[PDB]
Amino acid sequence: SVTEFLKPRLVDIEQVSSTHAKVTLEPLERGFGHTLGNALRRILLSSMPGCAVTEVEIDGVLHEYSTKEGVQEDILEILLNLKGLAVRVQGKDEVILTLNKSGIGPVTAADITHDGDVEIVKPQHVICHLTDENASISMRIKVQRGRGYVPASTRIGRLLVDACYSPVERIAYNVEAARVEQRTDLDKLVIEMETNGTIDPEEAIRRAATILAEQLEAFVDL
Amino acid sequence: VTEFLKPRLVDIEQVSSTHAKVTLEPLERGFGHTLGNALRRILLSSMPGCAVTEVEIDGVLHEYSTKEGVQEDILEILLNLKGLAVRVQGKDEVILTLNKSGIGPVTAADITHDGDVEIVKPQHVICHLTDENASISMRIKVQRGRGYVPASTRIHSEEDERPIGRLLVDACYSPVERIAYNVEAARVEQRTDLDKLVIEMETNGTIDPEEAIRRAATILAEQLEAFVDLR
Amino acid sequence: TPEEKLLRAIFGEKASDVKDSSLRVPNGVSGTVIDVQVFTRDGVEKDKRA
Amino acid sequence: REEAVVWDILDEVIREHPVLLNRAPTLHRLGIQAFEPVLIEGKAIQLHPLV
Amino acid sequence: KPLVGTGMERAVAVDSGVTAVAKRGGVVQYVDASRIVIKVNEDEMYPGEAGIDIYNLTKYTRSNQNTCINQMPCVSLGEPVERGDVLADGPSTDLGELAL
Amino acid sequence: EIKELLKLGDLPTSGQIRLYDGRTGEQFERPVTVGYMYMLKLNHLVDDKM
Amino acid sequence: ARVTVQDAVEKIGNRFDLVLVAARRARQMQVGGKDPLVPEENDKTTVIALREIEEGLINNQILDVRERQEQQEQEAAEL
Amino acid sequence: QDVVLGLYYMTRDCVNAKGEGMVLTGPKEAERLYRSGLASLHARVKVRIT
RNA sequence: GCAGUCUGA
DNA sequence: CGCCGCGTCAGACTGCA
DNA sequence: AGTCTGACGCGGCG
Repeated sequence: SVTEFLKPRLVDIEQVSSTHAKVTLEPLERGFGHTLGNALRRILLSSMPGCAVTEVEIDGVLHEYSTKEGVQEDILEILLNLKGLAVRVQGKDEVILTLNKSGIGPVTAADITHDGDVEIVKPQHVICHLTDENASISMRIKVQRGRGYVPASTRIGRLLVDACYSPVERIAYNVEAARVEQRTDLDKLVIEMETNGTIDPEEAIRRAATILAEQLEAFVDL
Repeated sequence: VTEFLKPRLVDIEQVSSTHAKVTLEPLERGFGHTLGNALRRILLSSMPGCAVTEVEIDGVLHEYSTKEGVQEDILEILLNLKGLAVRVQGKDEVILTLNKSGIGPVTAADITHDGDVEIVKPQHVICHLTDENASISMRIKVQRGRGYVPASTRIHSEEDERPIGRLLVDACYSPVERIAYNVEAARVEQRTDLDKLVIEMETNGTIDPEEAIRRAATILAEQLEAFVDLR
Repeated sequence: TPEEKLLRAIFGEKASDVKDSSLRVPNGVSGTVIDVQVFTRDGVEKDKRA
Repeated sequence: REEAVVWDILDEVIREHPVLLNRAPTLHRLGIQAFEPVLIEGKAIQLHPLV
Repeated sequence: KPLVGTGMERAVAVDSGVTAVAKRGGVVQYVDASRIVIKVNEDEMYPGEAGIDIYNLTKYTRSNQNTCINQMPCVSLGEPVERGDVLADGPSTDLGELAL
Repeated sequence: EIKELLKLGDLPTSGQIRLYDGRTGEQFERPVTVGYMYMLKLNHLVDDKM
Repeated sequence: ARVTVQDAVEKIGNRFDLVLVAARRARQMQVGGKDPLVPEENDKTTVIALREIEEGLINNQILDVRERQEQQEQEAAEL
Repeated sequence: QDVVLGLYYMTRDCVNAKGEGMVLTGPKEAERLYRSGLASLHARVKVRIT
């Protein structure tokens, strides 16, 4: 027939980690490797929903460069540690977490004041280091639900953070040559995916394909 | 936030018989180019269409020949028949017949009329007869397919025998010749982040622009099932 | 040879007197025969196609 | 006849079997190098860009 | 043809013998993939002459390099031709100009 | 004269247009020289070489 | 699968010795009735031999010891 | 001659490139920012590298 | 098998 | 003054005993 | 052996 297309027969998932996988689909029609790979890549990168830190207000800091005593990082690095804070919120679109910690040593994410609906995916995520044994850091962290990546340069004494809403942190793919019964023009799509922990990789691939296939539902022939 | 606006096939503008502009609207920010390039690749590579795959001229034994009274070689007649833009309803194969005599051009309007076979460009010159006693008579087997299948690969179908005199034509089945697209900012009742995709198709006339978008989106949405389940 | 002497006596036919020296298309080339020119020596019987 | 099982045989026959590739003039030692064959469908030997 | 050429194409094509150039002006009386019959003008035919030039075109013969040399009629029926006008393009000539 | 002829045909006189990747659908970062070159096919066919 | 023998070369400290040891073991596997010491992973006997070399399982000394032992035990099977 | 030009183009920097000055959590965020189109391949940036 | 010619890298 | 050397691989076509 | 010859290189080396 002229409407029957090769559909992926071999789907090999290799979980290199809890948050990193390689999904090999084979075989695709010639040139479908790049179609599916690039559509999924674009959706995983810039259109996938999720929730991440957008703003933070530290008690004694007025702008991104004013340093704070007792902490071994400049504020430019506390914000860089907060940007990578993988967080889930179930029932809201905006939460204001609070991190109060004084004394000596690392301030991990486990020291954030608990709210029942906000999970922290990696409670061993270090945010700053207190050094003086009377150093106290008290900050308010605005977790906000969105989609994609929204740099702080666009959203312009609160401090802005680039809001990496998307759970995906690296999506790559390459299309190598598969073969079926002496046809070598077929394709084989190797997707290499790493999420931040809020979503296992194959679940992110599934949610991206669901997003695309739900966009297309106004044209499909059932 | 988790909700996405879904594009509808808002407008189709048939600029010409072979050229059209289909508008998908509204699209969320970012899905403009995603759908644009996905549909562009799917259309431009996997559309089904009819093409001439076999010619049988009565006095001719091979392509590297001439018919007395026909201005073209048989090879140029075959290269002209390769571009016959035809659409067939309800068949995957049909054997058209051409009979013409007398001085003048032999065009696709001179093909014997079948009801379920629509020749979309009757002015397509197939050959020229330059003698009042010359006459050409051929059988033209058009076939439905997908993509480009050259004749040197279709010699693989070694059924009982192919006669001597059955000239094989390379088959380029896809009807789409050009696909452009543009993502322009068009708005809804009250929103500014919505985009509008305008897919600008140029076909040989043997496919309907809406049907091509529906077929492309169906190919895509049935190829995404292996990703939606991911077993 | 002896083993082949037993073989063609088993399946019941020995080889003919003539050898296959026919013209064949070279490997890889595949075309259409567009012309055949037959030249026979003067005094040789012309076959039917000549 | 090149039956379809011959190609499945061949994909095993050249599995770990290196072939030498040589381009004349072999001005120096690296003019002959052994690679593993990836069966391609063309008629042109494909040669890694770095060599 | 070349979209960008140097103008020496019409000389290279005509001066070799691949093309069939008209020996006398006239009107194409008949044209077939293997033949062109030109009816010579009234002021060009010698006295005591039929006045008709027949150019039999070479079709699909073997080159020295086993390529194909093939002459296609360039002129069409009833068309008037001048002396020295290309009547039949050779191999690698497009409408009279060399096209490789 | 080349640029005047380009400007006659509504093309950019710099000779380079912006192009998009066919596979990923996105624009090449720099303008790319596009134009019509007269290409030849030499008699060094790989059928004769293999 | 084998793409570089650099690991198998430190075990047998010469490259022209790796070839001979690996070829002796690969012939033991290919025409002898011998079985690999590593899991045969759809490899050739040359690559299986190198994968045995690189895991310390085979060198010329081990091959000679094993051949000596099998020679003596087959000489023992004489009644 | 093509890899050196690719890596030369990648590694260079421009002074007002898109996404200059921002602070990145690592190379993965840089690749995400590039493919998303939110930063230039030459944006002089501060990336935490291990 | 050889000689001549041409060509390619 | 006579003798010894003067890159490699390859494809094609003739004519020759 | 008569050529209605060819020669028409070069650079070391012994």
